[PDB]
Amino acid sequence: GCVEVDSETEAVYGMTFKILCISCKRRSETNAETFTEWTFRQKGTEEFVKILRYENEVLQLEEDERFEGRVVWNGSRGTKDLQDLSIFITNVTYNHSGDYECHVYRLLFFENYEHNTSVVKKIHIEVVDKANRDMASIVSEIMMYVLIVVLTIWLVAEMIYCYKKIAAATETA
Amino acid sequence: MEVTVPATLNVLNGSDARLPCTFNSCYTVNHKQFSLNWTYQECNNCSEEMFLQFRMKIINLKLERFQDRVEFSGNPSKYDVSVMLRNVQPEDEGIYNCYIMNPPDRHRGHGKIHLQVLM
Amino acid sequence: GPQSFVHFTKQSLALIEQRIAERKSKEPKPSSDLEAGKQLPFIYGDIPPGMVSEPLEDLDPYYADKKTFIVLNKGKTIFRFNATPALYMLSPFSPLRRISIKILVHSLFSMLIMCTILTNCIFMTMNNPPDWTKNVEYTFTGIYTFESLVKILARGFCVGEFTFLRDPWNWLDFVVIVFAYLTEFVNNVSALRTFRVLRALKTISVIPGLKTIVGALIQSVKKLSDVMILTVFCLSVFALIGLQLFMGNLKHKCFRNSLENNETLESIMNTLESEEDFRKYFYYLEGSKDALLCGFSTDSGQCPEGYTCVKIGRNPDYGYTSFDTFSWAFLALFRLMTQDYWENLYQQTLRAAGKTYMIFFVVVIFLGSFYLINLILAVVAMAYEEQNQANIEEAKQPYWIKFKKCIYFIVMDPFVDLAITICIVLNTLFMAMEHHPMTEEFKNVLAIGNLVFTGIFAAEMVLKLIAMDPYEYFQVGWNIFDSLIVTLSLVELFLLSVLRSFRLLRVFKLAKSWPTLNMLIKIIGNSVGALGNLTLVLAIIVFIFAVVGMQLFGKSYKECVCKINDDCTLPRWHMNDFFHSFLIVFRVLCGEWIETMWDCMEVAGQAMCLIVYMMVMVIGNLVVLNLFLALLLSSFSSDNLTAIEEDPDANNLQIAVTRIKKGINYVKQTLREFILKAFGKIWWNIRKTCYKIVEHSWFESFIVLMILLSSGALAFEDIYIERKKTIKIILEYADKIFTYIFILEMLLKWIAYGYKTYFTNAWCWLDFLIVDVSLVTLVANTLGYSDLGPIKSLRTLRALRPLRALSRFEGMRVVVNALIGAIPSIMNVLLVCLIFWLIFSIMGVNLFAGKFYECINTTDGSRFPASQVPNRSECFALMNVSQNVRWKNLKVNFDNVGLGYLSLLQVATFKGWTIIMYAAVDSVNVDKQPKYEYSLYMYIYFVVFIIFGSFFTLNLFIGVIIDNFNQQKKKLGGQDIFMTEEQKKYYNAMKKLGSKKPQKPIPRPGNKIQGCIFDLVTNQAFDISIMVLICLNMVTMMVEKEGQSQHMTEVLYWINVVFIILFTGECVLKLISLRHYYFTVGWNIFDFVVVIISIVGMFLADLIETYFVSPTLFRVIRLARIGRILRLVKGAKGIRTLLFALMMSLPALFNIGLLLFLVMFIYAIFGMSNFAYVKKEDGINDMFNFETFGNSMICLFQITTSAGWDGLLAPILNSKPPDCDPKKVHPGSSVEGDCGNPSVGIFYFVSYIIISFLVVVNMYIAVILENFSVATE
Ligand SMILES: CC(C)CCC[C@@H](C)[C@H]1CC[C@H]2[C@@H]3CC=C4C[C@@H](OC(=O)CCC(=O)O)CC[C@]4(C)[C@H]3CC[C@]12C
Ligand SMILES: CC(C)CCC[C@@H](C)[C@H]1CC[C@H]2[C@@H]3CC=C4C[C@@H](OC(=O)CCC(=O)O)CC[C@]4(C)[C@H]3CC[C@]12C
Ligand SMILES: CC(C)CCC[C@@H](C)[C@H]1CC[C@H]2[C@@H]3CC=C4C[C@@H](OC(=O)CCC(=O)O)CC[C@]4(C)[C@H]3CC[C@]12C
Ligand SMILES: COC[C@@H](NC(C)=O)C(=O)NCc1ccccc1
Repeated sequence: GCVEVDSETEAVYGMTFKILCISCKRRSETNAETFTEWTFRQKGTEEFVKILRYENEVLQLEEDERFEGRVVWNGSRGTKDLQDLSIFITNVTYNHSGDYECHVYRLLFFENYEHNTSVVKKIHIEVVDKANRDMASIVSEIMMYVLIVVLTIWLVAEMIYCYKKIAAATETA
Repeated sequence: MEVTVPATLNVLNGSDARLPCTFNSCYTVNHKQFSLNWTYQECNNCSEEMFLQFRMKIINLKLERFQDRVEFSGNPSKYDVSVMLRNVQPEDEGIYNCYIMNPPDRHRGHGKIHLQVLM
Repeated sequence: GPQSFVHFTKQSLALIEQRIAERKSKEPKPSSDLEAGKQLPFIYGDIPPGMVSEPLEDLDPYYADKKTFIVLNKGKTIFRFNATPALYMLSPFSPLRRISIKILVHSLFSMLIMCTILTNCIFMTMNNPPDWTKNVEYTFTGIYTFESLVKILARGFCVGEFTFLRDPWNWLDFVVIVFAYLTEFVNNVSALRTFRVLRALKTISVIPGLKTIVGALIQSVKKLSDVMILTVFCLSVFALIGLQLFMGNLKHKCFRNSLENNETLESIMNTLESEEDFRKYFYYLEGSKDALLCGFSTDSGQCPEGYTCVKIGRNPDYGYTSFDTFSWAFLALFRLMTQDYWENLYQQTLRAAGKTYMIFFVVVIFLGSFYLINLILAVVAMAYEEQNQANIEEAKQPYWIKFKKCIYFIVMDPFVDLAITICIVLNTLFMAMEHHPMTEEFKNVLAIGNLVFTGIFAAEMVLKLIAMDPYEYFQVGWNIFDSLIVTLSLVELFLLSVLRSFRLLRVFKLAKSWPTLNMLIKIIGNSVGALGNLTLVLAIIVFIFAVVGMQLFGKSYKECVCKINDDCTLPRWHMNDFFHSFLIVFRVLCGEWIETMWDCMEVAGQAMCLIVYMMVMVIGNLVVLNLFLALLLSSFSSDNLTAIEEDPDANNLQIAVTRIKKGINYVKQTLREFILKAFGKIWWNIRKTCYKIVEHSWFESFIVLMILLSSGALAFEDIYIERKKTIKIILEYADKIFTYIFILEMLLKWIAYGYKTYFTNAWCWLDFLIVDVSLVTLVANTLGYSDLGPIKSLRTLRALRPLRALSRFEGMRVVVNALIGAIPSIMNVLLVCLIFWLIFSIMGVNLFAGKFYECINTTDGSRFPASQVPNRSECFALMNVSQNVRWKNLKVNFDNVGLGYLSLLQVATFKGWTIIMYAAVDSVNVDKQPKYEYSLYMYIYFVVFIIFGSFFTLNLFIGVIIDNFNQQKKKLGGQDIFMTEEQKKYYNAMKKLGSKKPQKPIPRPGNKIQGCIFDLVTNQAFDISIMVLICLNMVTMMVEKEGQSQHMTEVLYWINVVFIILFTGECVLKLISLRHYYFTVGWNIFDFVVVIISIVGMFLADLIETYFVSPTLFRVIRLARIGRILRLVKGAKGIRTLLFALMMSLPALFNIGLLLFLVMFIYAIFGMSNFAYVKKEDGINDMFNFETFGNSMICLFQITTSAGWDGLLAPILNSKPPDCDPKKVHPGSSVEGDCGNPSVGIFYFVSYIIISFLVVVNMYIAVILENFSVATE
């Protein structure tokens, strides 16, 4: 089902990047009508600015040289009940490093009852020129090789000791 | 629906007469839906006159022929829908009819009482 | 001697009076063989012609002192009357008494009475009888009066011994007569008729043998005192625990956050009355009668947005499902013990409380549901075996001859039998080729083949009749059976489905050459042969219960129908007529008694419904279990007597196969003849070093740790793993390390053992296969082809890694050895059962092929009334107009034989059978809209199947699996097969705890005071007083409930405090009196521990409820009070031995549970791999799914008992739209589609519920019955 995965915080200059904003409902059998507004506070600025709004399957990218022609919808499609609200930068630059906010405005439809709630998700993006390798990946590879080597040396040492003992006894008898 | 009424009721002149109409519907008597339709006819083939109803509250139409002597003596909450009358005259003699409809039940009851005035 | 036959004359009476005078002056035992109701000893020979039915002098010397005479009945049966005049008026020499005695002993009299009872039984089954039946009622009443009057005139009313009133059944007769008179004279009618039902119990009196059968049943139930006491005690303890834990939890509901008109929750609740009113303020799931349950914990159910969880309102299921009071908790725990619809309670409690509370249900489902049931079965088995041993001991104490001869040579040859067997098998396999979606040519070929086969069989009958005349033909049961089958087939040809299906019964002809298909026929024959009386008693009891229920509750069901059905029409199950009353009783016997009992109570009162239902369950289950055990033991013991040799006259099939093999050998020899005529000292040490290493404990323990680590690493691959990228990376690298380690271990084991020794070993083969799969996947991933279809699918086999622990763990190895050794007989009986169920599957296909289709409204899922949309053409014309209409079909139906097999499995396990039954009884025809109970009497098909294929098969199965274990035990040498060598020593040492002699009395102290404190502590009075105090404490625990006032809470707290101080005082007295000898007794140190934990728990609860805040921890800590009442076992010898049996069986159940948990783990991993994205439907919801290890384990534990497996399987049978969406996109994951895999799902669930039955039932029973026979010595 719906899993709220977080976004990455590292885009490489000149390539594409997808900013994740998944917000699932408490109960998946309900009905709703969601729309979202994305805001952006560039690294080096102090005010959050609205960049786009997506409602009723139509994306309205607010005029903005920085994101003009460089963003496309990448979330849930063909419905008014959006649980994935991700956008996609088709050409990263240095004007795309900063704090993003993904406001979700959901309207649940119940039996003789309407609930209008709201969610806000913040994504911090830093743009780099070369994709850094994950520290977890590096450490895990190092530990894997170290453990393999250690186990092999232990086994071979035990082998050699046992062989010397066995051959000694065999020659003694 | 089952309704328990006396076929013939005999009362002395000038005495107070209580008409026994009762029912034993399985469901509870929701006062918001219970329906009553008491009627009187001087004869079986005679026409029937509305004189005491129950839509949401006990309502008495106070027909001229009964004056203000007709009241309610029972309670739906307790499956008694009887009728109480004062000082019966020689003209009240006739036939009395309770019609009941207690939802969510569907069958419609019918309790008929023949009131007779004695010397 | 025959001269003992002399008439009873007045002189004889005077002499007998003189003898009683002699007895009075005197102031032994009657001959058992000479008692009334039995036949004469043959020493008396024949009866003189002028002697039968006359008052003959007493033939017993025991009664020679007493006034008593005898009558003899044409048929050699003796009755013992009384020589006192009847009613102080009628002498034994009077015409009235003479004629009445003649009548009474006459057999026509009894036959007429039995016929009258059987006709009155037919008349009892009429919800509203016609007006004229009063004449027949008076006829029956008068016949009963004539019978009773004849009996009274024959043998007095109550004047001494051997009088009408003396016999208990004469009481019943009198009660019936006076009640029949009183009801008429007075004329609640329901009670009067329910008492009129008692006439059916006279069948037991009139029909021979039923009296002895009922006496045997009563003697059997007399032996269950200890078991019932233990069951009540255990259910009470579990009810107290559940009441402590879940008090009021089922009243939780999701309530509107935003309230208009400045309303409040109390103001709202004071007004609502209807479900429509409630649905506006609480969250209801679509098409549900109860508000959705929520919880305050993190793992409980989650309310939607804009709703909040609040404890208010009523409990679910009309309010009958709760733990709010001890009575309701007791009902819930009894429902759990019987395992009737317990999965609903499981899910509701988990949703309301938290998924961590499945431990309660696990403990209850094993310690109570299974163990107590097996105790009941074992005790009944021991009663029936002891009753059988007693019975056995008592028993021990011109031109025509040419053609006749020719055809006799032609049609009696062995090859004819083999040919006919082949023809029967071909015919059955040919008729198993029918399906709902068949073509016209296929129908034609099926008809042609059926005609050919019936012609062959008819010709064979004609030939086997002309060869040898009918006078010898009809002397064989098989011959007459074939004649009936073939003549019925010809009748079918001249004229249906049923007649066509009756040909299926020819399959039983293989029983001659199939040893384990003759066992089934022997079981079925015994059910109506030796145990005919037991089956008759069962039928009579079921009829009586059906009539009683109908009479008591039919009017209620008809009147208060809107309390149980929204449409105000009779529900599917009711007691308004005899057929539905019988169906309810049969369902209760099958084991479903709560869902119908809820409606019973709703319409007709808790007291009446509970009393009747409990009576029905207890008595019916007692009788059914007695019959089941009698059949099992008779078939699997009495049949073994070596009556005749093994096929002394070789079967025709045996002779034919012998001839065939001889011919094959002859041909082989001739062909061979024809063709021959026509034409290093260091390597040895290395192997020693590897052997020494791989045989070292350190190495074994390291490898076991690695197996456990790799096994556990599979449980982290939920759907949420994308949120744990660090764990993802770590797990990939750990996988690589594990593969390396296991490859190295395999290489070492090679170099050590040798290729031959390694590859002649199944454990080594399994390990090698697992590492081969791992190596293949690793290499493919390294080469980058990590997404080539089958290679991706091969990654799911990583779920088999846990299997490497079987060879490591000795207990699991022992249990799997037992299973492996018992596997051949399992296969035998499985084949027999498949063949038996093929008949039912084919018949069901013929009955219901393609008739379950219906036109539904997809929004509501409600079938359109057959007035509009009577057929599929109109359904399609309606879809072309509307939009939410569909011509749907049941997912498990009888469209072909495989689906029939699945439907029959669901019907036999009683899971999901109701949907199939409803569709079947509604079925009209093919391409016709179903109607309500149009084919009402199709319920008989399922009744007959449930009887035969789900009772007798279960007889055969259990019987054979239990011998295969007894044979294994005997082969090993009388050694336990489920216990390891290290456990055998513990078991032997433990057996001495149940047989130690009493120890010497603890010496009196020295002091005068301490010594006076000694005398008291050592008294039966002291012991009884302590027991009574424990009982009173248990009562005070029971009295508590939910919503009790603060006054009651405080007064209960203080009572419990006083109880605590009293128990501490008695413990301290014991301590000072016994000095240091106090701790030499296990019960003493248990009491000391219980006292300490009681004090500590009291203080801890006080602190937690004051200095802290934690309701869950408070409730859990308050469970220390159960230890005070667990002490009742100390004095109860009856249940102490049963608990000793449990503690003896624990070691083997541990191994079995270990193996079961490993199997569950493997299946859970497979489920997470496969069914994680199936659509939420039926039994798959937001809280019970395969999206996580915990959820999968919860589901698998639920269906280990075969509960709801149909509901879990239903979503997985979706495979194409509009059932599923193949291209669905799941946020936060790359998987696509929410369809299921029908084949993988079917295999998964069937295999699981199969492995389940071979461990939870055949092995758990085997172990518990094994240890019950020890404790009882
Ligand atoms: C009627 C149709 C539906 C049969 C379809 C199944 C058949 C193709 C096969 C499968 C199982 C077979 C049976 C499996 C085992 C046996 C037992 C075999 O005899 C023994 O094993 C005797 C052993 C002994 O005497 O110790 C004779 C053949 C028979 C009946 C086989 C007969 C042919 C069967 C029914
Ligand atoms: C699953 C597929 C891909 C692999 C091939 C099928 C295996 C399941 C088969 C192939 C060879 C079989 C093995 C061949 C030889 C043996 C030794 C055999 O015992 C002996 O021959 C020892 C001497 C004796 O028992 O008297 C026990 C079964 C076993 C392990 C067999 C078990 C089943 C095996 C592993
Ligand atoms: C070995 C067999 C005989 C036992 C298991 C199956 C039987 C119990 C089945 C087979 C054929 C069935 C019958 C086939 C047809 C019908 C018609 C059906 O009624 C209708 O079709 C309705 C007619 C109408 O309302 O117009 C009711 C069930 C009944 C009697 C069935 C009763 C149950 C039977 C005897
Ligand atoms: C007391 O009966 C329990 C009854 N379980 C249910 C829910 O009915 C049972 O016998 N399960 C054992 C079993 C296991 C697997 C397949 C069939 C039966």
